[PDB]
Amino acid sequence: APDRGPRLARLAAHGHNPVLIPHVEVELDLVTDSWADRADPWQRERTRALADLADEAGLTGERPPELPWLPFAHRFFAASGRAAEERLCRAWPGPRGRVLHNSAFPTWLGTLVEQGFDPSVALPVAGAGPYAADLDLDALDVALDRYADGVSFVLVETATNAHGGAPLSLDNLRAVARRTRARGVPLVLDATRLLDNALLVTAASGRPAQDLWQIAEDMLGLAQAVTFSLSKDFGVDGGGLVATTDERLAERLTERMLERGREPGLSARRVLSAALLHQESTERLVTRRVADVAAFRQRLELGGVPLVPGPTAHCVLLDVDKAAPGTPLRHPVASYLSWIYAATGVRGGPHLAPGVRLTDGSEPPERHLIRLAVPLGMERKALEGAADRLAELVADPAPVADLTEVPALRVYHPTDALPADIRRAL
Amino acid sequence: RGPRLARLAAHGHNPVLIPHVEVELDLVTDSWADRADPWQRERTRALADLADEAGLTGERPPELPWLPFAHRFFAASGRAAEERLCRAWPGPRGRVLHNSAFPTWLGTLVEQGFDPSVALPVAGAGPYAADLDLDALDVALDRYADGVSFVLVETATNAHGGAPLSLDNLRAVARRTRARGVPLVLDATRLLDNALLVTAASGRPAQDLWQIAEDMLGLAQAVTFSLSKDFGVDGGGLVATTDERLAERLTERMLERGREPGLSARRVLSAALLHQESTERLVTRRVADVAAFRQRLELGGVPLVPGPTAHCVLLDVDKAAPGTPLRHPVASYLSWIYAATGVRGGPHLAPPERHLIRLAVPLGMERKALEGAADRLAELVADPAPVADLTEVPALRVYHPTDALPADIRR
Ligand SMILES: [K+]
Ligand SMILES: [K+]
Ligand SMILES: [K+]
Ligand SMILES: [K+]
Ligand SMILES: [K+]
Ligand SMILES: [K+]
Repeated sequence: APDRGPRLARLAAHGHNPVLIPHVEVELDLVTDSWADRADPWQRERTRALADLADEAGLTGERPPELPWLPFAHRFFAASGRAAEERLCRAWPGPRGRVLHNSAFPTWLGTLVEQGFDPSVALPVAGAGPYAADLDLDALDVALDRYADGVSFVLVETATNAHGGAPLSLDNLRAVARRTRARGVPLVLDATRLLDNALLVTAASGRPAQDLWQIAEDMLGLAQAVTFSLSKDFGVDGGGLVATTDERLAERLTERMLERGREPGLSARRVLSAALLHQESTERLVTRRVADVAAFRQRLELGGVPLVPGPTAHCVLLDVDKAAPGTPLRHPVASYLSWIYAATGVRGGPHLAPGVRLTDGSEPPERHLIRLAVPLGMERKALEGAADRLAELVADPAPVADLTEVPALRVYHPTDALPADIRRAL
Repeated sequence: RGPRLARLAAHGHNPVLIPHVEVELDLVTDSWADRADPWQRERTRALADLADEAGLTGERPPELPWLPFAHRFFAASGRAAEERLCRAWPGPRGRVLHNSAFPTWLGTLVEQGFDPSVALPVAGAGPYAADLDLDALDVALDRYADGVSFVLVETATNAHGGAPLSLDNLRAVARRTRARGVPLVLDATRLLDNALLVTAASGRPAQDLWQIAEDMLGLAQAVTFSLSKDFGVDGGGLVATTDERLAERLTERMLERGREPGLSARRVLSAALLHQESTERLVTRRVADVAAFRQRLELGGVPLVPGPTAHCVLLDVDKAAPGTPLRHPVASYLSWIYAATGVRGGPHLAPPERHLIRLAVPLGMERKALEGAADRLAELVADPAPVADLTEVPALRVYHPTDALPADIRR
């Protein structure tokens, strides 16, 4: 990869943490699939296409359209997924107790605490196999019943990011919903990547990709409320959605919208409306992304890059402990992220622990994992080139530079070239 | 600028930590023992040729017309020479009064049982700003009567920015030490530069520096040199004395522990001390190049401590970066200078607190390199952009740019 020198200067300007480099300066950004954090060239053409569709259908943008695949009478736009989470949590009518979740996205956890809920109980998952994100149904039973009458809702994120985008099966989600329904506990989905999960289920069942909508509607129908970040599956530059069957929750969501107004802006809402309605292009984009994740995975695995096994929706997890086996690094993920970026121009991000305790309250052993995420619209050829460079890097015998942290957005410095007294101090 | 920023970040945002060979223009020191500039190899070859032609043995420093000492000893470095002198000292060990001598002396004196806690003040202004305050010297000699092992004077004193002491002042100092029977020791590492500055101030030709140097050296009972500042050699030191008892102890220790540095180096040192013509040429050029560097910096509006000086200029950070506040002004400005210009200076903290950067010029450097450096420094001073603030990460500190630190990490 050319231009190592400029990348080393970029690392130096950003505390040797490639996550802090501006997206537009990164050669191949795989830190996130969120279009809200990206400005790739294909995003402009997509906005133009959706704005044209909005004009042709006379979409107003006033409120979310009725959608054949979304079985909810009460639908609300938000500025982002995390704003949609805030709207739901603020509007929640019932008493505020625990929220049991399958290691939900970190934006949820702060919002839940701020709004008076207790998200300290994370639900464990299968952790291996074809549906590695399946909830452990016995542990779900234990938590629901431990905390009988003290659980506000169960929150399930499909294609769970904390579990590397592994899918949960429709059978598993129906089993979760039988348990919540039996107890009168609401089920809430974080459906940001539910279409990718629905596609993975169709594919594991030997079914055409176009069946994803049937499975998706089945999954959505199990929930009493859902939230979406729209910028992961729907090819839009930002935006969120809340939907519910619960009349009381809907009343409170509506009254808050009256106090504060609708978000995002009208032109953006017309584009979100077009995206939600135009199933053919959401289907196209999602199917290609999942397929290109699998192609990227295969190119990596056949090049000897060790990965957490799939299948997965939107990303692969590179296992640094296996990729750099004899290299004792003080901060393995941080050092390897900087090393990958310097050598290849590919930017990944750190993958945090799911935060699920063992039987005895202990923490599971530490994992050193890098997430490489694939946005809708990315070219397979770019990913195959990236996999080839990553495989060359893993095959290279040079030692990885051992970064020291200044006591995902931490700052580091190399210790190699400093005096012995200073380096020992640091 | 890109590659320099990467280099700065790999060395704790402290240009003093970068290896000398990786610095574009190194002005951190004039010492050849800390440098490997291209001209050094050719100089060594020329001196080795001279040693061969003259059949020098390297066994002892040669007799020199300007060095009035019968007892002369090589050492591995200036600081080793200081150690040899202090270890051999036969007299009772008490206070050493010094004119803010080089830091290697202070540690060596303490380790050898001497007390260097009393520094002698200097004039600070006037024709010779580094001249010793003679009334203060008298007070100190009377206050510490019978408890002073020696008075230590460093010419062209680095702590005072390389300003010269006059021959008249050194004679007045030595008359006072003689009157009390207290030996005078000189750190003569840059005595030749001091002698040249005195010839200039007296309207005398530069070739008279050897006569002034001999006049100065002849006042002292013992002298030490780091040879790598004035003699165009890659390392080495010299101790000399008139004192028979000190000489016997230096000799005894040399017989127990052996001569230093190695023989080949000692022959090159001997050739350098003997070949006055090239030392005169290099020292005269260096002092003149400092003066030219100074003038060009002045022409560009770069604020400097006034001269004339031997081996360096002191850049005044308080005047060069007036305006918004820096937690570590010298460190931030050193980083700023290096990033923008490729010039590496060093901190000068020698004696309300002054923020000064030392830009030192080794023998052999080209004037065109200095004039280019001054022009780049002039442009940097003319730049209105605020200097990036640095935060220290807990001498020779490591830093991180303050704006890059999250609020948690800062606290
Ligand atoms: K993101
Ligand atoms: K847009
Ligand atoms: K967002
Ligand atoms: K250089
Ligand atoms: K040399
Ligand atoms: K001679």
